[PDB]
Amino acid sequence: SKVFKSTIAPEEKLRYIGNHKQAFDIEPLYPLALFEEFVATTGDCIIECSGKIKQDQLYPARIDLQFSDKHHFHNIHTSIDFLKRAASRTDVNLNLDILATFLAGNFDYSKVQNILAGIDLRQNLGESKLKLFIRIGDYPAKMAVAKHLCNITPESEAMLRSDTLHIGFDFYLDGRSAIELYPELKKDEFNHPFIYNQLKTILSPEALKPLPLCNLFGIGLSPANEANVLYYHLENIEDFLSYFPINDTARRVHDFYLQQEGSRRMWVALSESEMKAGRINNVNLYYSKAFTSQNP
Amino acid sequence: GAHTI
Ligand SMILES: CC(C)=CCC/C(C)=C/CSP(=O)(O)OP(=O)(O)O
Ligand SMILES: [Mg+2]
Repeated sequence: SKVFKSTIAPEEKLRYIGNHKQAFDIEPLYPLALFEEFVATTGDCIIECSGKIKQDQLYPARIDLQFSDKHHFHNIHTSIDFLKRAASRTDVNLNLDILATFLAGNFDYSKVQNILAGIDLRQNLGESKLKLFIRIGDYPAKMAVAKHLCNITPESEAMLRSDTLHIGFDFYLDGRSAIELYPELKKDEFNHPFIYNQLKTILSPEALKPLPLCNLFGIGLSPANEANVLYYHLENIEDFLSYFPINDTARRVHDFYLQQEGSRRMWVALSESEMKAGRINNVNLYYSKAFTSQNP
Repeated sequence: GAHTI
């Protein structure tokens, strides 16, 4: 029946998503079933589950799938097929023009470094969105196009790096869309001495306090954001609560993932204003598990 | 461990 073999069964990937749905009371929202049938068709991947917390409200129908192989053309085209199947519902409209602009011409797929596809679903259809992420490196023409779609000043444009850039696309089911750029610094960089004292001129000490816990730090820039979003990639999930005083709603998500098998790393995302507050009430939390075939 | 280079 099957042609390609893997030590990973599709059921293992769907169980990880199912544990998340059971833990956070997720009932079917469109197009979650279509997304799970797409997940089941992938090869090696990382699956990332997330919660967004706003005061006492939890939005937990957030899943990203990262392709772990190098078949970039294939993985972008299967992800887009998922977007177009979702859009076939007559009362769903997706505006793909921003992605079309980014991929126009003779796009150089050998410059792609990373791809993810994902969802963030809500009870109101029009507030739900689909997601595509593409990381590129050393690709001047398309880094220029991404910067132009993001609509940032020439000052800020100058501060983005040229070797690598993570780029996200959001498609709401009522036709709204946005791009986000995520410039970043690795541990070796944000401890380089020219770099850090420069960081101290744009960010508060509160924002800098968690850096010893992290191996990656970044900032999300998007026309859709009300303020820049800070991103921290912690090396150890068990260090999180000592440095991030989150509220009880966020604590339910974190306490669950402290006991799930998977990665020991974690992302947290929040505005700088939240880092200066006594208690964090508005925060996103991300946890993941890898699915890699063991047959050599 | 998603989204990294
Ligand atoms: C490469 C860097 C610095 C950050 C990317 C890490 C990451 C966890 C990204 C997705 S957060 P996002 O999809 O932007 O979440 P929402 O706006 O939908 O709240
Ligand atoms: Mg965003």
